[PDB]
Amino acid sequence: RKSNVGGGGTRNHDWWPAQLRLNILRQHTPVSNPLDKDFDYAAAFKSLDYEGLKKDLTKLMTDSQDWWPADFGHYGGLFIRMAWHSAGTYRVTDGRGGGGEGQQRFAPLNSWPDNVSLDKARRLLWPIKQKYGNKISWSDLLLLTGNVALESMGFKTFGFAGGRPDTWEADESVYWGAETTWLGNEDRYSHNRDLQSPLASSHMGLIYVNPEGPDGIPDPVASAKDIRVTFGRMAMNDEETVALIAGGHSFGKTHGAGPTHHVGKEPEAAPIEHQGLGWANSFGQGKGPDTITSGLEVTWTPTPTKWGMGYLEYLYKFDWEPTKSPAGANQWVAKNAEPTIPDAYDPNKKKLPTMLTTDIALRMDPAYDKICRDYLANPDKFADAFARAWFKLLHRDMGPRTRWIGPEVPSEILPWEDYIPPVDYQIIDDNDIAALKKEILATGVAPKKLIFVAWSSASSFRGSDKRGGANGARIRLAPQNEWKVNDPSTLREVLAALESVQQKFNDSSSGKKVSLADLIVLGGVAALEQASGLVVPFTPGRNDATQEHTDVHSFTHLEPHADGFRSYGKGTKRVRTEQFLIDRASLLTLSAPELTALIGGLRVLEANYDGSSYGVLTKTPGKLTNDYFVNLLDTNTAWKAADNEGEVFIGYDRKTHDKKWTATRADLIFGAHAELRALAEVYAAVDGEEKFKRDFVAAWHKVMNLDRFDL
Amino acid sequence: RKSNVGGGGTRNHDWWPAQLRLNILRQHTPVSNPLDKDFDYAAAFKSLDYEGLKKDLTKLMTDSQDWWPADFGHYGGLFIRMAWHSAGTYRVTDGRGGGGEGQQRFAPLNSWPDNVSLDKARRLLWPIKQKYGNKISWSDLLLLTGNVALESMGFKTFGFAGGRPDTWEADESVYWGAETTWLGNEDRYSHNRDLQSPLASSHMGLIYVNPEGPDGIPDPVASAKDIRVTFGRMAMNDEETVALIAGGHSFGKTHGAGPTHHVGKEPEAAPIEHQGLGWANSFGQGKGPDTITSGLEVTWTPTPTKWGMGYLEYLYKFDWEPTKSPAGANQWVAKNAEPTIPDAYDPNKKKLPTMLTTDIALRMDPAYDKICRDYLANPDKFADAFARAWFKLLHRDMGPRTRWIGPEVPSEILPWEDYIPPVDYQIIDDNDIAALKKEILATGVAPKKLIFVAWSSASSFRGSDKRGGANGARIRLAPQNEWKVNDPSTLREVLAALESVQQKFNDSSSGKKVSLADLIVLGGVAALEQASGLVVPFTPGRNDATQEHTDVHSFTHLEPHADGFRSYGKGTKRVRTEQFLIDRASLLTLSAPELTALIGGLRVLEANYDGSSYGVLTKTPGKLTNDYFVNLLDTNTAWKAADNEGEVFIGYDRKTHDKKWTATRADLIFGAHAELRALAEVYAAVDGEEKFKRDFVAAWHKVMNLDRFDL
Ligand code: HEM
Ligand code: HEM
Ligand SMILES: [K+]
Ligand SMILES: [K+]
Repeated sequence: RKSNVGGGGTRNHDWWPAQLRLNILRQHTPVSNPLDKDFDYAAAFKSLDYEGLKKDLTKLMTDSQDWWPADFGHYGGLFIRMAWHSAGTYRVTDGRGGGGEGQQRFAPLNSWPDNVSLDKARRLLWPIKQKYGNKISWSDLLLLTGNVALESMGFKTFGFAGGRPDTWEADESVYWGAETTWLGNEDRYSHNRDLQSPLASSHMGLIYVNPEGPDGIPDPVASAKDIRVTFGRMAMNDEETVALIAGGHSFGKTHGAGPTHHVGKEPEAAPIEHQGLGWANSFGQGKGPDTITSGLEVTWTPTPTKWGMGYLEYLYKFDWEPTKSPAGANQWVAKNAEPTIPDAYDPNKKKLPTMLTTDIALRMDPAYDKICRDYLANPDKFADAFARAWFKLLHRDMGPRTRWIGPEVPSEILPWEDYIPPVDYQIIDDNDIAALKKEILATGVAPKKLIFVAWSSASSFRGSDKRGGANGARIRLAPQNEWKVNDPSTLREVLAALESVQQKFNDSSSGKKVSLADLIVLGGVAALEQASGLVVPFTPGRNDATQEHTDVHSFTHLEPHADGFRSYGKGTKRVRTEQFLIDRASLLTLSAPELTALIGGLRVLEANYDGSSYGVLTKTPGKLTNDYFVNLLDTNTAWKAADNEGEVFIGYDRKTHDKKWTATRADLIFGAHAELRALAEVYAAVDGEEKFKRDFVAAWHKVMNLDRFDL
Repeated sequence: RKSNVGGGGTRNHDWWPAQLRLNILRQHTPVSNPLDKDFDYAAAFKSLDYEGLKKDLTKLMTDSQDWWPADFGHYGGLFIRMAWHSAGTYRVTDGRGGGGEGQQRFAPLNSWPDNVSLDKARRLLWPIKQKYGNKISWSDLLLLTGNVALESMGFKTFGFAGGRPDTWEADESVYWGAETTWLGNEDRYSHNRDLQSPLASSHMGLIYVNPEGPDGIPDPVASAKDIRVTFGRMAMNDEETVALIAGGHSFGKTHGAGPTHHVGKEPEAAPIEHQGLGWANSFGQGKGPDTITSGLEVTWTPTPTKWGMGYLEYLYKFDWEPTKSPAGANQWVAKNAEPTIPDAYDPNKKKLPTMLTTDIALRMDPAYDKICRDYLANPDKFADAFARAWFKLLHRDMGPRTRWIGPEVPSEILPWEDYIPPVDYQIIDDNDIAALKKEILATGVAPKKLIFVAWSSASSFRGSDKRGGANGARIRLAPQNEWKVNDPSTLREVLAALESVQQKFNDSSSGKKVSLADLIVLGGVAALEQASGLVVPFTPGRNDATQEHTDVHSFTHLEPHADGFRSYGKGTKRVRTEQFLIDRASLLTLSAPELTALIGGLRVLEANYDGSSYGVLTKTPGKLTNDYFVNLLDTNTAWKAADNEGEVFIGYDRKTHDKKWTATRADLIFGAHAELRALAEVYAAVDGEEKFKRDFVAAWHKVMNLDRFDL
């Protein structure tokens, strides 16, 4: 804070709100990481006493600690929430969020309004995290603990893959909304509403929807529409939405034993003496039977520490009546019923059953209604589907099966995976590679295309959920075959040339074969050698995918609205074209220097979709040089907008005024922004030529392999 | 800006203004840097065509560019102003700011109200920067252009020294005040006020002082107070101060041909088309004879492009009257004077002698007054005074000679460089080291003392300007011997033991000799093994300093307010205790993992001044274990404050409730902060025992070698 010390004062974000920042290209550096330089987590995890650990959590499940006591002597209810919440922030839209980086430890997710009391949950595990050392990450353990909680209450699980490495910095690249007030929502919206992309929540500080109902209004069919969209954003359908909410609230209790005004400050504003614990409660004890968490006082089942079919049965057993909690919140009561649900602390005492508007949405919603009914008709199809949705939930952002590790990895290939079969033939060596480059260039396809269709294939990767890339060559499959930015016409010509080159090399020839995936990328490397005069690295082993394993609705999210690398699209009201470009480079895990080299080169090589003259700042296109940067930074050139929208520009001579260049904001920001201009200059110098060229080939080859977890 | 995408939305600094951030320990990493991993700038600068570059810069002086024309056919004064403004941010208070990391080209120094048109001056140097590749960096290129400018105009410089590497990110560890409005000053201050440490300027966005006068009030003796303190904070005394103002303002002019409403938006909020050129001016031609920078229309001497005495002669030839510039700013005109100075563009027009309020402050002040006369009565002294104080200005934030590269490095030693004479003797070999480690422990000085003192030597470093550290053993010289944080009673006992040991060895030996500085650092390593059972590295070659070469006045600024490492001091109203610890950590160039490992180890070895047991969380102290972390993260403990101010705390048995430990905010931040808690956890695992020890020994040596530029 503006404290007269290092770290204090007004900063650039204060003076220049609108200005572009390259922060997100500087995250998760080794400098912030404690572990040994050569430490590898996957190798460490594989050596974990995994069984030993599972037994210790089940021991913990009943090991009620006195500073945060166990409702019904069981922490399972507490630990299924923690993990629902770890994973439940994932959103398909941009693929950010999820449990995969253990960010719940950190702000803001540690101090969210929906994350009350999970700091204590998280703390109850420290004695185990301390026992198992580096072989278990917080990322993993927080989800595994959720799985052990179910198993220990008589619910069978579908499986569990580990291998999520821990992070050490709060992840600054996630857009949670612009509100600036918790629980707020007056912007993420503009019934009949449209939650803006990429958001998958109705309020700031909340996981999916509101339990009290929209804006806190107990209208369950209005709350149903919230749940269909938000869970839709998180990749979930209606069947899976019903299995999750039922199976979830089949265990547990809520904590609103009092007026919330009695709760204190969240972990990040809490006093230092509380050691990462916030929400200090003054209502009576503050913990145990007096706990105050969300303000609603509900318990859904007769057996909160044991699996059964209580939640659905009870929902279709009474008529429900809206009431209010002991803290003043919109909840539902049962029009009639001897206390069947038991108290958390009095064994003797029992109470009438009750519910949550959201839960009540499942009955009042036309569709859910039914699903809710097929599950009662089949208390099995529902045991299965919950485990299946539960595994999907926790591993939706991990990526390809290649990244999954552990004794309990499942063998059933699931539909949402984007599965690629592992190569079951002999891979191409050096002589076959050399022989294929020649054959690809010999077809007579213009090198510019090969290069364009190489990048389009590779550029799909978004390293956040790890989906997309050259592997599997889905570029030939829907929806990518008809994406406007892929140039379907040229996409198909190149692909047709590669199809023949393949049948030629696989045909009757014995032993080895080559995927269209390896050829698509190798065509690029073939073309790029010819154009750079340098050796370009190439790793084979990609395989081809089938449409079956290509969820056309899943992949439609990856299509970009704007793409600076390919000179596609324009900005919006709230986002400038340069803002997308960094958002894309962050997604491709590219550094700022990496980004700079890539644009300078892709341009000179004309990788512009449709094929326009934008930023092709060379008089010898198709030949890799640093002409782009020399020309960009030229002080004898000037730039005028050629459109009032301010998306296209025109470079002209300052003295003679003759026109020279067209360009897009994707091009001029490298002159305009100070820090990016500092990288342009290195490549634009007279010594910069050959260095840029190597860097381009490094950065090119990096992009080409982003999805190679099989290595 | 909070726009629906990666990069946007509300952040943790919005939700929690007061919350501690560790950004300043994740800076200047190598992921942001475009140069090869094997590039060494000092090596590249050594091979630069330095003379050839110099010729090209003289050629640049009189090579007017029609898009930003040269006043009087010479860009010299513009360039001097450039160089004075880059260097001009430096403050002794902490060492931050200055020319040393080329930080003018980045926000916010690039968009400061005091740096208008320095974007054009910078930009004018890009063809040259482009021609010398990376062999000449920006940091150095800006400063060297100042020297050549002077040399081109008949002035003999003292010397020049390169070796400054370039930065690639905006430096965010600098506090330039708390104001949120450009030129604001209400906060800094709180005719007889006090400018808060560590600022060295009167207004936010200005280099030192207001040219118009204190709050735009043309009051010469009030302006002189402002100048004294601001230049004293930037290390210059009155004799130097007067030489700098009188040297600079002996060349060129100022610019304010029209009202300042005619200038548009600074670069970081300028339009993209302008390409990081800001301050677009609608007045007339908007450049050349219609230039507007400050808004003052003054031209100091009759020869703006040739060194000579004009500045002081004219100041002392006429008597002055206040008037206003075409922009409406307070300047001064002479009474009864004939048009002597010349116009920058018309060679047949002349105007009246003009001056500035700050410049009038030099004749009015009775201290500055005399010095000006002294310089008027002695012209070759004034030259001397200026070339020295000019050299000082450009090389104050650079460090010790060892750092200073190039053909124009002076052979004469200056009174403020903090010179340590080179080692002219044979350094100790491993046999001597072993032998000497034994003779140090044989004195019977407690290891605690050897570890306290050894660290107190190293701890004094600062990367801001690279001053302090264990070389020279200035912990024995004033002021560091009388520093309360250094516990002077024990510092004496240690130093007396090492002096007799040094004597011994010393003379006893033949050909070889050992320095007191090395025996201090070597005391700690010999003590740290005994405590750890490991090998602690040691790099000899340090030498000792004499009081002569220790600038005490400058050294006072290095005394801490709070030392989190040694358990000293309390916060401030504006600054918490931990915030100092992070400021000091950054200044020591430590990563957050290095920081965490260092507290743990220092506490357990009882390295607390005076000897307080605050944070010594071990039942077996003097021994290196990870007991600090195990006992700080233990879930069965809780803390409460036990001081009249909440600095100290008491750890107690959450169950039995009896007292265990005493602690301080320096220690309780590793349990409070989410990010720092994550690092302490690594070292608190059962398999982090021997890992911690290593990392402590790696980082303890890292800190003991921060100032060893002789490598
Ligand atoms: C829109 C959907 C949902 C909403 C709005 C929601 C909201 C809530 C709220 C407010 C609580 C009370 C927790 C407290 O304050 O102490 C609760 C409890 C719980 N929810 Fe959900 N929930 C949803 C779906 C689910 C799902 C899908 C699962 C699991 C897959 C789940 C698992 C739990 C568990 C285990 C508890 C018990 C908390 C405890 O005992 O500490 N919920 N839920
Ligand atoms: C309190 C101290 C000083 C203040 C407040 C100050 C302020 C100013 C101002 C307002 C201008 C006019 C710039 C414009 O409007 O374009 C100016 C010009 C100039 N100052 Fe200073 N100055 C100070 C000291 C110095 C020093 C120490 C140097 C060099 C050692 C220097 C070098 C220059 C030069 C070269 C120019 C002319 C720039 C040109 O011709 O374009 N000044 N100064
Ligand atoms: K992720
Ligand atoms: K510096």
